[PDB]
Amino acid sequence: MRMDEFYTKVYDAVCEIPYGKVSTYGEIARYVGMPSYARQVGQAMKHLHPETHVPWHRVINSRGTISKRDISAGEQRQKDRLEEEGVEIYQTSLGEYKLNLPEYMWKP
DNA sequence: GCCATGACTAGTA
DNA sequence: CTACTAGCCATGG
Repeated sequence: MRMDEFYTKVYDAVCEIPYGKVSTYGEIARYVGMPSYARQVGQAMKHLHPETHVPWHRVINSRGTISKRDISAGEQRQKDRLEEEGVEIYQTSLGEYKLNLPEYMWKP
């Protein structure tokens, strides 16, 4: 499986995530038939162009929190987007954006 | 080949 | 709950 195919399938899957719901890097990786490619799913989101209509903001980590980038802008950009879709985000003693996974998890 | 990087994760302490 | 691990694997130099 070429990587250009992987990116396309990941993007396909992410576009399926319904407005107001979220999924997981690991889930999308399993959904497209590549259980060990959680990190690569992360790459796929990163490599996206900013003007994309792919809802990358709907893909969080298995712990139900927003992953931290090298910078801090992307993280913040995801929270704002999610809140704009009605997702209730709450912060942490450690300053981690977190949500109720079972409540917002997209279950195919 | 090497190695460092990095939007990950199930497991363990 | 947090923190740190091994396993993980494409990417770029």
